[PDB]
Amino acid sequence: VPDYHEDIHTYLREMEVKCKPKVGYMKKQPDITNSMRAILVDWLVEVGEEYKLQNETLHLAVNYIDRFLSSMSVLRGKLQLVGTAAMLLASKFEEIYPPEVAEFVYITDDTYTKKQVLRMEHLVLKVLTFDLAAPTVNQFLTQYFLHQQPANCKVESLAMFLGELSLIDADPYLKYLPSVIAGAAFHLALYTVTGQSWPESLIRKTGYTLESLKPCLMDLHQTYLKAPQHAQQSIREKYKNSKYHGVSLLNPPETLNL
Amino acid sequence: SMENFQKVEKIGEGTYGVVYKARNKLTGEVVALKKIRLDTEGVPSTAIREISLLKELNHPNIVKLLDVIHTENKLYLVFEFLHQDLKKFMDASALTGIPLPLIKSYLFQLLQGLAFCHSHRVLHRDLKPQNLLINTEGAIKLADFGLARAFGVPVRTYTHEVVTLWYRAPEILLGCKYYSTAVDIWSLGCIFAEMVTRRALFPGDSEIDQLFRIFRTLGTPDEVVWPGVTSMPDYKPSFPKWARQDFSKVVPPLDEDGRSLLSQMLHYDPNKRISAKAALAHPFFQDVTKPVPHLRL
Ligand SMILES: NC(=O)c1ccc(-c2ccc(-c3cc(NCc4cccnc4)n4ncc(Br)c4n3)cc2)cc1
Ligand SMILES: [Mg+2]
Repeated sequence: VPDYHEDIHTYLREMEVKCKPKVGYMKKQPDITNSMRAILVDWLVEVGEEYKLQNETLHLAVNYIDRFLSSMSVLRGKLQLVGTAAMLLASKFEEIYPPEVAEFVYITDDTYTKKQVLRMEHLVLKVLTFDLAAPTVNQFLTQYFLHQQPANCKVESLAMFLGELSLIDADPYLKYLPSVIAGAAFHLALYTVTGQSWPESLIRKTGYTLESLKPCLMDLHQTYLKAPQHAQQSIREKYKNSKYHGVSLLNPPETLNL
Repeated sequence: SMENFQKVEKIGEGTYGVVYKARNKLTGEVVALKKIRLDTEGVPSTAIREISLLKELNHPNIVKLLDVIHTENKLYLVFEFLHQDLKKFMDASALTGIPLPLIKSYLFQLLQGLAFCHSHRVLHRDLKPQNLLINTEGAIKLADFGLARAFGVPVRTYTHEVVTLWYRAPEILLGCKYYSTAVDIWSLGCIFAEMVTRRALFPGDSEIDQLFRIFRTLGTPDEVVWPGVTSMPDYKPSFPKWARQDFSKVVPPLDEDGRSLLSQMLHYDPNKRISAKAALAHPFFQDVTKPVPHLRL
């Protein structure tokens, strides 16, 4: 819809600041850690794969979790309950056919009741004040993909893969905005596959250069290189599939040359 | 929490829940209360979509969400109150008709509200006279975002069922993988014609009936008028090939500028179909004012 592409981009850039979680919230959580969050997000990747959910839905749920935990202290035994209600809310927002409540109870391995999941749904809504239409890494990526000459499916899937990996690790990715991470991921994918760089037209569109993307791009390069050794492996397994052109099997570059 | 509100009467039922006229006891403000019972499956996706999207969309031609009251048992949405809906207004205007300055004004305002929706990545997907609300001061507003959704750029495949049959775009009927902002324009085009004639432009009772009615008015589309049409999932080579009728006969009272705008709103190809934003600058609107409705509401 070329009549609104600029208006939408501008609006998403405004909303992503307003929807940004608190950067240092984990320091303030007495019972949970970055490592425990990493386990939850990886589990949500599996649930998404199990029920054939959109990648958008997964990105939305993670945003809801991070915003919830920005103000609400949660014990380790209740973290999975927050995650389940968040994923249920994201499914209701984003999916044509969301899985029913019973199905979300089943995948918790009977840890929680139907009543508990429903009560948590209601609480997450109160805490987020029903503000669920948040911009994601995904929403920026698909706009950035339109600037390919020409369109490359390996580039697209590898950018989606890298953006997904950023969801796992609160340190350091909580400090970067969705549009910046999408920038880092798009350049890194485009460089790995074709040798090309962050294009001139996206500089005009976004205001971002390689210079401004450098810090996020430096972290994301390191996450990419160290991906086979990471404790959490569901994203790598997911992106082995031909649906995503087996992009996780590609070799990361050794240097970026910035 | 509901203590300061006094219900007056039931207004009706939309996509989900029930709408009541009410009065704020303290401020005096007349409101509309949308009651949802959670007697199940949690909060419905329709309520989740309407609330989140409307909290973003502050505009004079979009019905204002004032508050959300969230009890253990019930969920109440507090809306601004409007006096009448466009359908009931068109029925009451049967004898006198609707004055052309009022039709022009209403269309201009509706295109403003729609342009705002689309600029904020929101598709309404249920535009029809019932969902268009009017006050005594001459305002018209988009209402019921229960079937609305937040879209991405470019679009994915979304729900197929969408839009009440009479106002449903041909790309939905022919089962295109992707639809976008153009579906809302199609619906408004239908409503534009309906404001002039005071009867629905394409009143079909099935999907195939709806298409054939559209074809008899605009001509059966080919690859020349709409590239890719013959390859669409629900296109049939056996479709009768009707000629496009003179556009001055579709809506006879309409002037040259009116007819020009309507044709662009009812263009077969979604890409060629005029945007709400671009339609605001159409010569039809050169002499637009904002008159009050000619009838007590
Ligand atoms: N055929 C259908 O599916 C159908 C039928 C009726 C309706 C319907 C639902 C609600 C309303 C309505 C009507 C009014 N106002 C018109 C009105 C006022 C007083 C008495 N009667 C109508 N408001 N005002 C705020 C709000 Br939120 C609101 N909502 C109008 C029509 C929708 C779909
Ligand atoms: Mg801690």
